[PDB]
Amino acid sequence: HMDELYTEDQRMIRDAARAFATEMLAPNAAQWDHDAHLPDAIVAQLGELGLLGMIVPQELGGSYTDYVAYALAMEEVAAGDAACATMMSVHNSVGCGPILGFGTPAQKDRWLADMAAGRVIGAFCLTEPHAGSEANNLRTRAELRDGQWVLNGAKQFVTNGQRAGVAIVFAMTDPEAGKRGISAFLVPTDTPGFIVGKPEKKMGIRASDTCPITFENCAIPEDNLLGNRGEGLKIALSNLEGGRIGIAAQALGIARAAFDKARRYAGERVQFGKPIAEHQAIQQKLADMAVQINAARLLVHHAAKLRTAGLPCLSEASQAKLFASEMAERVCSDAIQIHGGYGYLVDYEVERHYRDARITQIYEGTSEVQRMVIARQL
Amino acid sequence: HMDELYTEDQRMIRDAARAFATEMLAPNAAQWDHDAHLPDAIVAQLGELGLLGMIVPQELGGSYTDYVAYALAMEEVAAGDAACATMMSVHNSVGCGPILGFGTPAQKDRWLADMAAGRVIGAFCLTEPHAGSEANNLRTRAELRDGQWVLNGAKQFVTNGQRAGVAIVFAMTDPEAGKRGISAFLVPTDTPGFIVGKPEKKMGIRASDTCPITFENCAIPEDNLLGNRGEGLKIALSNLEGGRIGIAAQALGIARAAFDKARRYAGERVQFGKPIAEHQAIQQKLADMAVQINAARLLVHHAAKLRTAGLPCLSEASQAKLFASEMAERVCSDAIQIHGGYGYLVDYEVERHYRDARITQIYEGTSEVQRMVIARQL
Ligand SMILES: Cc1cc2c(cc1C)N(C[C@H](O)[C@H](O)[C@H](O)COP(=O)(O)OP(=O)(O)OC[C@H]1O[C@@H](n3cnc4c(N)ncnc43)[C@H](O)[C@@H]1O)c1[nH]c(=O)[nH]c(=O)c1N2
Ligand SMILES: Cc1cc2c(cc1C)N(C[C@H](O)[C@H](O)[C@H](O)COP(=O)(O)OP(=O)(O)OC[C@H]1O[C@@H](n3cnc4c(N)ncnc43)[C@H](O)[C@@H]1O)c1[nH]c(=O)[nH]c(=O)c1N2
Repeated sequence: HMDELYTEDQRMIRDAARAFATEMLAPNAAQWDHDAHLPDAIVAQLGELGLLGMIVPQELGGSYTDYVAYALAMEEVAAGDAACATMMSVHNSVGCGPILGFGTPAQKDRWLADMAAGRVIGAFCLTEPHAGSEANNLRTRAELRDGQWVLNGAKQFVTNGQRAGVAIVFAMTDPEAGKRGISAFLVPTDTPGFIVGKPEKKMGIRASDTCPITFENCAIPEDNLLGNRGEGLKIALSNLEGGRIGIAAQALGIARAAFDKARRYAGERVQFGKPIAEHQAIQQKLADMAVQINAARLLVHHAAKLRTAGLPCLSEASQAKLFASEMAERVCSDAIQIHGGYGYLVDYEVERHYRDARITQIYEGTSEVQRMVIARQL
Repeated sequence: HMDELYTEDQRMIRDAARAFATEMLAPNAAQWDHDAHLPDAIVAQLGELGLLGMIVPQELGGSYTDYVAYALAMEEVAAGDAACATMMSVHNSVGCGPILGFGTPAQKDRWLADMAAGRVIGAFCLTEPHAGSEANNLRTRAELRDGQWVLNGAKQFVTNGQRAGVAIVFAMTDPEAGKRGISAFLVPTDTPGFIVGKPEKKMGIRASDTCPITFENCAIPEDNLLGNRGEGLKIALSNLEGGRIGIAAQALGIARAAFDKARRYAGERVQFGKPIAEHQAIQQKLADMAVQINAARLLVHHAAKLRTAGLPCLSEASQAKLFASEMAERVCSDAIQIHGGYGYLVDYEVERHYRDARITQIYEGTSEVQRMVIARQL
């Protein structure tokens, strides 16, 4: 559709991601939604295929080419299964990213290759029960006691919380310094004191494990400090562009899957003597869905090209995320409507798309936060 | 809020419906959604309280006062549990209605009192796998053989399909007459040949049993013809005003429940140093939710007053249904957004409201059909 605008590598990566999604994700997404569980074997396949190392340079064991290819791979994965896309976005951007940005050679050597291959899935632990959008108002603490960082507190909504091998954890080390008193820590998820609760019950992306985690004298070595002491907030904000490009692409992929079901259904479902695709009201909906999907893709790819070249792109990534997420609810709602009563049945799957899409306006910065960011830079 | 505009009876009925919903529906709605099942004991309580006879005159065993009181009772029930509201709307309008409109004295004597008290729940069987919005294109047949109407065919999406004691069933009796060749039948649901399939798996109103029903030489007495032969289509269209007023009120009630959770959450959840109700963006959302809810209520009550006086009100009821259903998705989406990440969790219940609300744009005539009807009468 847009292909002559893509390099051969980008096309190749897009094609491999789609073949994997068509074969391994789309037929099983309904089952995983019902089970609220993603098989470990599927995660391992995303790993083997290089989809969990797309932000890490090849020389360090990853599969980075450019951010356009990542955005393309993410759209295809999301179109197959939204929960896999969540897993993938978080693991790439806020699992690998911070270690790549701020890890020492020893830390990178221990972690990057394994994470990039998906042998070790990463989690990012910043949000707390009382603190989401105001991400700097933290109450989990870390104090250096007996040559160890000892963490105490509680994190909320940890994506990959059960399956993660390592957690990037943000805790207050120097209370009197406020926003400049937070630090980042690498915490093996088998460390005594690292207590993972039951996955939350959610409306959608039900197979993406999302867990509360409690830290009860969670003791790690002194060298598991990530970055400099007090640098925690910078580090927590250092991968917003990749994070938003990824979720924007996830929104795009979910919307697209629902649109593809609706176009198909419309060309086959006859009502009042014609396929319903021929009724003006359906035509109109389909046209609007295509427009919004294409506009979202272009926004995402724009932000991705900027990021590839190391250019400023926070606003552009936040626009993509905002637009893609809000349109995906609309596209998915119309997809349901085009199916009539069948749209509301679990068997027709557009209802799952609608449920999964809705989370994209909330995480990776709420729509309200995206607006603040875009406006503040005008 | 609006109370001085209501009669004392209307207020009394509203108050009793709300007390019942607060006590018996709202605490259990989450459980019934999870079980995809409405207890028989709750249905029987809706019966005892008079909520299942609100369209039938008191002298015939019902509780009819006026349609405003029905609209008020429906909003309160829906605010407690959407699945109960579906059950109630369908039972009142297209269960009792057609027997009241078109039944003989013998048929009314056998059925009305029992249905009005909820001892016998009614189902309405018109839609077929190939025929929804084009409701006159029917293929289930009924042929008078050996002093019996013998029905053969298939109906789709029968609300109350498992729990119904009697079904109003629409079948082709005289093929050569087209739209004027359809007839209506009263079919005890224990009649051999009346084969109820498993409830459908749905995104929401999961506790409202919605079943495919197959008719395999389903044989009933000749006198179970409802109305005159060929009158079936008229009868199927004879309660559209009540049906739409009811679902409009259901949409209204669901939206209102979600709005009430969001206002409450907003006054208690602090973020960036203030209750979030004080942030302009939340204020704006809350204001818009109230406006849409109030406008929907006024549309519903307008249609209800007209119907009470026996005045033409198809357009007005279809406006109410269209507006209330489309706004309810928006109000429920904002309700989720106001809760942030908690909005997506099953425990906070606004996600169930959002799932339940979505069906109101589809059944009781899709939004597209509502628009046709309103436009054709300008
Ligand atoms: C499934 C899932 C997965 C994840 C996460 C959530 C969920 C649901 N998140 C947490 C997520 O980032 C978080 O939910 C959002 O930041 C929103 O914060 P709260 O949930 O605290 O709502 P919060 O209380 O921040 O917001 C409530 C509402 O108020 C609004 N609001 C708040 N402040 C405002 C202001 N100043 N002006 C206007 N409006 C304002 C918001 O827009 C929102 O609509 C996370 N976190 C993490 O650390 N690691 C992870 O892996 C994940 N993953
Ligand atoms: C939970 C539940 C419960 C019930 C029901 C459904 C569900 C999901 N209904 C069936 C319901 O009334 C039905 O789904 C709608 O009439 C829509 O019809 P279809 O599902 O066949 O879609 P249909 O094929 O009619 O429509 C598909 C889409 O095309 C659009 N469309 C169709 N014709 C068009 C035209 N000419 N111009 C523009 N757009 C057009 C529609 O707006 C819709 O968006 C029912 N029925 C019943 O008999 N008894 C019952 O108890 C219930 N209850």
